[PDB]
This record gives sequence, C-alpha cells and structure tokens, in this order.
Amino acid sequence: KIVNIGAVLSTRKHEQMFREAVNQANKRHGSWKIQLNATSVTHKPNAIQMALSVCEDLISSQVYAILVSHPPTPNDHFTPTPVSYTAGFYRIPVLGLTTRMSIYSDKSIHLSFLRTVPPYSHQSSVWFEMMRVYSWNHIILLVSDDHEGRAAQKRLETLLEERESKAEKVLQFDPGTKNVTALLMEAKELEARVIILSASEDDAATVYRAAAMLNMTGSGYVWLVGEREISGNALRYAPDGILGLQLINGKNESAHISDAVGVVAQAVHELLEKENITDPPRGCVGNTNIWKTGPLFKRVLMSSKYADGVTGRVEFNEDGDRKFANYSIMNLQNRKLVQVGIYNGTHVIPNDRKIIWPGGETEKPRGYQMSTRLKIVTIHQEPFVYVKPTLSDGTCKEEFTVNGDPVKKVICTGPNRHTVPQCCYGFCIDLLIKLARTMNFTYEVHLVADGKFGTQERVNNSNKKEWNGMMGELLSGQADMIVAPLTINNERAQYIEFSKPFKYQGLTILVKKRITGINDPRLRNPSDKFIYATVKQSSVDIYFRRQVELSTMYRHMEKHNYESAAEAIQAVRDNKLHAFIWDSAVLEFEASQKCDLVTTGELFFRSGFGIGMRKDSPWKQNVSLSILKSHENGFMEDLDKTWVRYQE
Amino acid sequence: HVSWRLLDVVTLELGPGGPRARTQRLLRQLDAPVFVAYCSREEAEVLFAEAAQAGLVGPGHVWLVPNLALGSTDAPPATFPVGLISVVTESWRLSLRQKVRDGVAILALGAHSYWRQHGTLPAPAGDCRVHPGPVSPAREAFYRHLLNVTWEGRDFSFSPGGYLVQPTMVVIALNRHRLWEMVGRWEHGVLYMKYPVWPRYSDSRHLTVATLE
Amino acid sequence: HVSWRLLDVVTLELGPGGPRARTQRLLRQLDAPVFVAYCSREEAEVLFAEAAQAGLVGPGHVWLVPNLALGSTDAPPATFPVGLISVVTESWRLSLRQKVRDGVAILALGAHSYWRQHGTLPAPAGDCRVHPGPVSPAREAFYRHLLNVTWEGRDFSFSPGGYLVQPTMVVIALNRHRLWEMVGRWEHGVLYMKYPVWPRYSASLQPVVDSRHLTVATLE
Ligand SMILES: *[C@@H]1O[C@H](CO)[C@@H](O)[C@H](O)[C@H]1NC(C)=O
Ligand SMILES: *[C@@H]1O[C@H](CO)[C@@H](O)[C@H](O)[C@H]1NC(C)=O
Ligand SMILES: *[C@@H]1O[C@H](CO)[C@@H](O)[C@H](O)[C@H]1NC(C)=O
Ligand SMILES: *[C@@H]1O[C@H](CO)[C@@H](O)[C@H](O)[C@H]1NC(C)=O
Repeated sequence: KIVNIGAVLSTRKHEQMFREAVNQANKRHGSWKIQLNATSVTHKPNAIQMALSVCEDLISSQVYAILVSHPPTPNDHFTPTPVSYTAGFYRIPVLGLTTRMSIYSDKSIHLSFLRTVPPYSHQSSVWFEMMRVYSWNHIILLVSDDHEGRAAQKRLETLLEERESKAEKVLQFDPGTKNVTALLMEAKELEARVIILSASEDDAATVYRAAAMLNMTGSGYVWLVGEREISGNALRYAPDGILGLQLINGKNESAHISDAVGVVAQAVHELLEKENITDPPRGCVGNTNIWKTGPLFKRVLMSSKYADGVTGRVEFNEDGDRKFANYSIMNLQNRKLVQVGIYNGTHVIPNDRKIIWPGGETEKPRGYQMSTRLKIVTIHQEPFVYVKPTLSDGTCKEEFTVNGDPVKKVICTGPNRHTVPQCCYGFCIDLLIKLARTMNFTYEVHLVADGKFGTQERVNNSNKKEWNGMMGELLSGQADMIVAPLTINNERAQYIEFSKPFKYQGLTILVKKRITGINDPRLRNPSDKFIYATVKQSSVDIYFRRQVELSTMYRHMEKHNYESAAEAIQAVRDNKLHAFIWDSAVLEFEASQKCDLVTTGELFFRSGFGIGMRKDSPWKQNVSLSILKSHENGFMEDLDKTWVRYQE
Repeated sequence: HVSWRLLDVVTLELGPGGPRARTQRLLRQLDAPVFVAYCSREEAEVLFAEAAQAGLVGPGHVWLVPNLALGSTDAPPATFPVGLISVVTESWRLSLRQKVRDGVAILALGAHSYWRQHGTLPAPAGDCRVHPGPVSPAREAFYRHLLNVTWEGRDFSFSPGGYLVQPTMVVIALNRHRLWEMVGRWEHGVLYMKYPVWPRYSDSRHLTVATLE
Repeated sequence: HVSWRLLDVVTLELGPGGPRARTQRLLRQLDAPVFVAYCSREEAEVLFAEAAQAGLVGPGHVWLVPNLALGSTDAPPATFPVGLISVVTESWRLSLRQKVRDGVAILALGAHSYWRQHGTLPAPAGDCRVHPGPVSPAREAFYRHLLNVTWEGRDFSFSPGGYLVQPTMVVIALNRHRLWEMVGRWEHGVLYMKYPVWPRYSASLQPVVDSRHLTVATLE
C-alpha cells in the first residue's frame, strides 16, 4: 500500500535531508506492505498565503502527518499557527520540530498537535530537583506578567504546594519596563536570599543592571536563571557564577527530523493494520467534515516509542512533551560560559570542575540569612505578663523579693489611641530572658494593637479570611515571635508551627463562693438563673462553635460575652456573671490568690502552651531543645515555685 | 459558606461503542442524590444511555449540566432524563433577526458613543495580501470604548477576556412535555424560583413523611 | 469473615484458534491488583503472552493459578510472569523411585492393617475376558479398610471420592532467576510465609519498595 506523509520546512537544503531520512526509514520496511512518499513546502512572508499553501499541500496527496520547522524569520510565536489551525480543522496530526511556545500545549484550542522538544515551562522540575539536592527551602520567585511566566510560576507553586511548602515571596513585574528598583528593594528586605528569574533577554539585562546597582549580586546570594536569560545582550553583563540550563542538541533543526520521520513511519506501520481505513481527507473547499480516525491515529502515535534515536529514546507525555530530554548545567566563569554538569530531568550528575558563586567564595552558600534583632509581641495576662506604668526617671520602680534577687523587667510599648511606653515582667518575660541568653539574640518587646488573642474569621463581602489580633500580627510580619500563653490547636497549627509545650493545662470553672461540669440541663438549656460567658475572639469560641450538638449553647454564648480580661473576673465578683470558663492556670492562680473564689470540678479538655513562630522558621529546633533541657534541668520548677506557687 | 460535602469525582472515557466497559463499572458503584456532569453533546447520548441501564434516571435523582451540551435547543433529543436543569444566557428564545439587530445595535452604539466624543470614525485595515498591522495605533480606544455600552436596559459589560460579565441568566428544565420551560432568573444576584417545592413528576424511593407538633 | 468484594469475572476463548482481537480488547479493559486464573498449559501460555502484550504483567499486579496449569514444574516456559503463585501438594520435588516406594508402602500397610483384622490376603479377581462379578463383600471390606493409612509421619486419608483429604500443601513461587521455590507452608489449617511482605520485582529487577508502606517497631 502507498502511505503518504507531509512536511513543511524553509531551508530548501534540509528538505533533501528529510527525503533521505524517509527513504532510509522505508529501507527498514519496504516489502510493499506499506510504501512511503514525501512532500515539502517552503515558508512565505504572508501568513494567509501560507495558510492556503498548506491547504494546497494537504489536497495534493492523502497526507497523514505534517512536520513544521522554524524559518529564519524572527517571529517564532505565530509561525506554526497557520498550518496548525487548518490541520486541526480536519484533525490531521502534526509535529513541531523546533518550538518552545507554551500556547500550543492547550489541547482545547489546538486540537491536534505534537512536539519533540521540551517547552520553556518544564524547567521548573529541574529547578525543584536542584533545590531538593542542595537543600534550599526558603526561595524567592521573580517573574513577568506574560502568560509563559505566569504558567511557570503556577507550576512551581503547584509543585511546592504538593510538597506543602509554598513560596516565601512571589513578586512579578510587567513586561517591557525599566527603572524597577522598587521590586528589588522590596525583595531585598527578607531573610531568604535565593532568586529565581524568568524573563526576556532585555528584561534580564535590565534586572541584572538594577541588581548590580543594588549590591544584591555579591556574596551570600545564589540566583539561578533559565535558558532564555543567558543569551543575547543579557549574557553580556551578568554577575559571575549564575547557574543556568541548556538543551542537549537543541536548535539543530536536522537531528530531530530523522527521529520524527522514524516515529511517523513506526506509527503508520501499526495504524495500517486497523479495520478502519478512513482514507484521510482529500479536499479543502466544500469538505465540511473531519477525518474519521484522526483521534485514533493521534493516540497510536502518542503511545509509539523509538529504539535508538539521535537524541536518545523518544517517548511522549500526556500532551506530547519531550519525555525526559537531556539538560546541561551552565555557569558564568569570568564572562565565559562553561558546562558544570549533566541532568536529564530526574537526577543531576556533576561531571566537570568546581562551580564558583557570585561572591567568589568556594563554599556552598546557604539561604535564610538570619537576623539578630527580632520583634516580639505579647498579650496582657495576669499570672504570666504584668503590665505596669514607668516612673518619671525613665525606669519603673525596682521590686526585690524575699529570695534575695530582683525581678527582671523590660520596657514594652504599643498599648492603646496611644503608643505610650510601659514596663513588662513576669513568667513569660523571664522565660524570654533565659531563651535569648541561651540562643544569642536581641529583642524589642511590644504589645498587640487590638487586645484579642487571635481567631480566624472571614469578613462579609469577601472570600478570604484573615487572622486578627496577635496571630494576625505574626502572619502579617510585624512580629517574629510570640511569647505569650498561646494554646496550640489544629487551626493554629495549619498556618504556623509551635515549639514543644512548656506548660500543660486545661479548662475549668470559676464560681463565687448547683454548679458542676457541662452536663446539666441548666447549662445545656438557656435560663436566667445561670449565665455563662467567655472572652470573644479566642480559642474557646472556636471550640464551642466547632460542635453541632452544642449549637444552642453557642447561640446563648453569642448572645453576650466579654471582649475583656480580669475585668471579667470583676464582673463575676460584682454578681453580674454566674460562672466563667477559661484556661486552667489563669483561673487557678486567681482563685488561690485573692479570696472567696473556688474552681468547680476539674479539667475536661486539656491542652498545652507554646511559643509561636512563622512557617518553617529556622529557630524551631534550638527553641525546642532549650525548652526541653530547661524542663529537665529543674529551672522551670524554680520558676513555677517563684511565680505561681507563692500563694495560699 | 455552605458545607458543600461532596461524595466523589469520576473521570470517564466514553466515545464510540468499542471501549464502553470500564465506564459502566465505574458508574455502577457510584450513588448520589445530585449529579453534575460535564460532556459534549456527542457524548450525552452515550452517558445517559449507560446511566439509564444502571438505575440513575429515576425521580429520586436529579441532574445538572452546563450549557456546553444540548446544542440543538430547538429539538431536544431522546434518551435524555426528564427534568434536567441547565443554565443558558439571556435571550435564549429570541429570534435570529432579533440577535442580528442586537449585535448591530451594540456595534453602532459603541461607534456613536465614540462619536459623542467627536474624535473620529476609525477606518479598518487595508487587506490580507500585505499582512499589515505591526503595532497598535490610537485605535485601541475604539476597542476600549466598545466594552461598557449598554442597550435597552441590558447590561453588556464585556470582560477583558472577551466574555460578557454579568448579564442575566435563567434556569430551564424538561417538564412532562419534552419542552424546556423557564424556572427562575438570576437578576441582581438573587435567585427566583417558580416552584417552592420540586415537582418530581413522572420499586421506587423518595417516600413522603408527616409529623406534627 | 472478610467481605471479599469481587470486581469482575470474564470467560474468553483462549484456544488454539480464535479471534485474538476480541480477547485483546477484553483484556485491555481491566483494573485490579490481584488476578486469579484457571486454564490449561497451552491456554496459560497464550493468556500470559496476551497479558504481556496488553501491559498487565508489570510490578503492579499479582497472578495466581491452581496446579492444573504450569505443567512440568521442572521447565518454566517463557512469558511466565515472575512472582506467579501456585499451590502444590507435598512431595513436589521427590524422585520417581521415591514415589513408587510410597505407593508400595501404602498398599503393604493396607494389607497388614487388614491382616490384623482377619489374618488373610483377599484372593485376586482378574478375569478380564470373562468380566464377571456382582457386588462382592470381601473386596468391598478390603477397600474400606484400605482408606486410612499412616506411616513415616505422613497422614494419607482418602475421602470416599478418589482424592486424599487433609494434606500439607506447600505454596511455590517463581524466583527472580526463573526457578520455582518454596514460599509458604500449610499445616492443619494455619498458613505460614517466608516473607513478611511480598517482594515486588521490576523489569530490570532491583526490587522496588512501596512508597506508602512503612515498618513500625515497638515492644510490650
Ligand atoms: C554569642 O554571641 C557573641 C557575639 O555576638 C559570641 O562571642 C558568643 O560566643 C555567642 N555565644 C553563643 C552561645 O552563641
Ligand atoms: C541551632 O544550634 C546549632 C548548634 O547547636 C547552630 O549551629 C545553629 O546555628 C542554631 N540555629 C540557628 C537558627 O541559629
Ligand atoms: C466606559 O469606558 C470608557 C473607556 O474609554 C470610559 O471613558 C467611560 O467613562 C465608561 N463608562 C462608564 C459609564 O463607566
Ligand atoms: C481406619 O483405621 C483404623 C485404625 O488402625 C483401622 O483399624 C481401620 O481398619 C481403618 N479403616 C476403617 C474403615 O475403619
């Protein structure tokens, strides 16, 4: 049988190469069972005329496949579209020898399209592999507003979210812009120092100039770029040691032709044995139909492999990707590029000399350039954090103790409108003193701006929910640590990470001297005899809301509750409130301290206290180790007996 | 804000009647009171035909599909379930002359809205044989002004993506007449319903129950 | 006790002559991590070759067959998946001479056991040409006493049907080097295994390990 295939090129010299390739492929199987032909058409400066030329070529024979290549024209974006649209109207499978645009992977717009070279968006897997190998966790991604850049950023973010790691900060700039030092300045104020760049050559050169002017190209930084940012005028001026990647034998425009011809021949050899010989369409005007087995041929060609290609074993992904083509690591060794390693997308194998870095050092740089001056946020709670006003001399009054040592005090500013300075001291302040002395850092304590502990909530006329209070301040970046009696819950643990607990506690009842645990119908059902309340925007509100069986009790609580503190203890004292529910230690200290107050029953739901920290912060391991060693030393027992047990 | 507890998601592969075995097994082990399907008009005649053999077309079950299917709204085909809810754009019952008049009116309304600015009446490009239009001249103001022009009290705000943003859409269903009928509009983001209770017209299920005080 | 959720049962013409395309289509549409197959040796080779064609033999699935297939037990042919599981009775590796020694021993003990009862050996009845004989009580009693036997620590107890009951089966599997090997014994209704987890091999060997499986240590 006579089998006809087509191709489109622009060399008029590699067309002879294509003819030789198809002849050699027919030499593999030439028993007249299947016979191969060849046709070719040259490019034109006019897109419409090229479309009718492809129409004439398709009506010339019973073509089964189309091969398209890149002409010497500088418009590489829309070059293969005039053929692709007309071919996909009839569902004629096509192959792209050299093409990198990421618009042809949308199968819903381009019905039939294949490819043999990895498009630009698949570098993200290599970047993720390099990050995993080098163990760089906190990264910054800078991209453009183009579709390809947005898609690549989305793919990288999807991979990170699958790893459940996310990105430290993502910032994008509009294409074709200059004097954009604002974005670099914004990105330079973060602890993480590794830059991922993806833009055009001119944008790359402008960004390199801005970064060089901003001194961010020196030591301690490691920035990697793709393949399009290390070519042309961009490669002229660039910091030394910039990591990069390149294709194995890309832009050859002749090595892939043989592989494409062999794959087409192999696919059509198996396709010809099918019962449905649809006789691919021959007609361009009046033929308002499609090829009956076009999808079948496309599926067969997609799942057809090769034995020994010039570029290696050839396979197809779910959309026609190159299926693990090679990649070559690059570098900037004193204005000259060099190969440093070879990776095929699965693993990297360093088989060259050492790699230099922008600062000129040989040691491998680490990200997360740690600071030494952290801000600390806290809340006003009686047994733990005492807030007092300062004297006129600038220091709040000294207060010795019976033990023979003075109480440590620090100056805390922030509280309400006002931002007056005060003095803070107590349990958590002593713990902070010891922690900072152990781990060698400096602190600047302040208070919250709302008074609430922090509770997730979604405001009206919006779909995003933002934390309020102390928790919202931590995520927003105003505070780097939370030294306060902050309980640990699942919702809190979703977005931050805590240390090991340093105190265990629960919830109990405070009543002025029939009241019992939460089982009585007097508590299950509303009544004027007994009234219970909490502090709103807190953890107890979430606990009683996260229970369908307690909806009535939640409604009764939501009828009225205090946005307050020990003032609620006074409200209980003034006989306005019948009973109180709160954390065990807070209620117990006041019950055993002043007078005439008794805790009812015992704990019913237990939880611990912990320091809050941002996601995957580097401070976690040392904080946990120090807390544990202070548990076992006996220091926490001394602190407990000093601050909580000196009563009754 | 609702809980919206989903049961399962199934991806089928249905086409010509050769590979039509795994899909039947996949659909046989799935049960739900409400289904949301996504297929073309050329695959509905297969998916509903297969569902009808697995007990998925009874009055106890309801369906909901987008406007991608049911292309021939004038003559609905057979094997379709009775009472399938779909959403269509405004003027689904309008005539072809009405549609042409509306399009011409929108285009001329944009042209006259620019004419009220007394700037110009921009001319089109030359032809195809020269491949013109290398850059975008000041004529982009015409395209910009052709977006937010309304007509006859109908919002025609076109999004930058080429699709209209918030006209009014209605809900249609197949009654016991093999004819689609309107159910409720969605004007100003408030849902209207013609039926306070679903009719569920026509072994069985969905038995009625009574209690009192 | 377990529910044993069945997935699908299929019957196909796996004979010397038939439409291979239909069977290819039916095999191409299946989804289950465990297969149980029943066929003859030629049918087994055809089915396994077809499964290898339609990608159902990789490290993802497991096959099981009774002793009817697999033939000689000393010459596993091609296209037989590595990891095939079968169940064969004891003495699957003895010699031909050893088997005959068991055959004469069981007859000898049967006569000896009957000898203690009545002190005789029943006379032969071998007129093939005449073909006489209604129901005979002496030979019937000898056959009834012939059922149960025990010697050398091996219990041979024949059911009324001509098959032995309560044997000690041994499970065998195809090693990575194309050789039958023992995997797990069975003795009075309790099963043992050599491996605490099922070894899974690949096309180029290098036994793969399941990503979502882990080992947990503890004590009492
Ligand atoms: C603390 O920091 C100082 C310098 O800031 C250093 O000399 C000292 O060794 C550090 N101690 C610890 C325990 O890190
Ligand atoms: C934690 O302690 C180790 C040594 O104990 C130290 O090398 C490391 O820098 C500390 N972590 C941080 C984030 O400072
Ligand atoms: C419609 O868009 C044009 C943009 O050129 C703008 O000038 C005009 O104010 C808009 N009309 C309304 C009602 O917003
Ligand atoms: C079964 O075994 C017993 C024990 O030796 C023997 O006496 C008897 O003859 C055997 N056969 C029958 C049918 O009981």
